[PDB]
Amino acid sequence: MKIWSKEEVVNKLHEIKNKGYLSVPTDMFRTDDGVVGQILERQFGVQENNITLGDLGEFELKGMRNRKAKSNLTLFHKKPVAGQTVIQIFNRFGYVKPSSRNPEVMKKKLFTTIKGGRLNNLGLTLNAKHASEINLYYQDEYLSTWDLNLSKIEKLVLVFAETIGRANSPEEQFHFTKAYMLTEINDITSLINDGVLVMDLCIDQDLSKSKGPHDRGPHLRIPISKLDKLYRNIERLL
DNA sequence: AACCCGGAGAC
DNA sequence: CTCCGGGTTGT
Ligand SMILES: [Ca+2]
Ligand SMILES: [Ca+2]
Ligand SMILES: [Cl-]
Repeated sequence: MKIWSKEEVVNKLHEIKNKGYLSVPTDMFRTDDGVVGQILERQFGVQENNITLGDLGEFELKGMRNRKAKSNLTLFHKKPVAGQTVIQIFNRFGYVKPSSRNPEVMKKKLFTTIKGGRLNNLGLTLNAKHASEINLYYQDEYLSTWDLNLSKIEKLVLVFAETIGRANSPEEQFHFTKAYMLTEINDITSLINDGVLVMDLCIDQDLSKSKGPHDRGPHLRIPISKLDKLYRNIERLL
């Protein structure tokens, strides 16, 4: 694994911007929201996930399309350590509905954003006692507990891309034009409790093709507009 | 299995 | 806010 110096990241970010719009290789294309991230990784020579460390060594690398209305940033994924499993939560709270991409395919889905301070429409909420005890409740009923390790996101390099071409098409292209270094991470108990940090469940199942469920892992996420509540220091790199 | 890479529109 | 995907890695 290469450990990128801060200066090497800055230099590389300028080189990347200077390349203009980058294309999706034919063999990479898979009708995939995440392709912006795959393209950005390739530019940093990131060849596989590393279990211990952020992608760049000291920093975790994240790419995002610069949408006017911007989806949350996914920080990382983690299964609950105790209580109900994600498949058990899916069994109970999932709902049957056509695929949003392909209306002719019937799915069972649980795509839900769960947060502290409020019950969502499915009755789900979070509370945290410590960072290693984040609990999922359905109403006043305890379900599960997460023990989250924040180590990999202590420092981020977040890079925004402009796009041309249809979203998730083979012709989609990406110009990385802005980037930020985020550091001095805050304790997350209050951020969970106050609904700044959220947890998305992203499980579905292709019933039409008689397939098993696909649990994409509980996603810890945060709106881009609230990054200043998670990190005390945000520095423009590009 | 349990992580990885990320999205949309309504009001 | 409700609601939404594509993968590989580890057993
Ligand atoms: Ca990674
Ligand atoms: Ca990354
Ligand atoms: Cl689980």
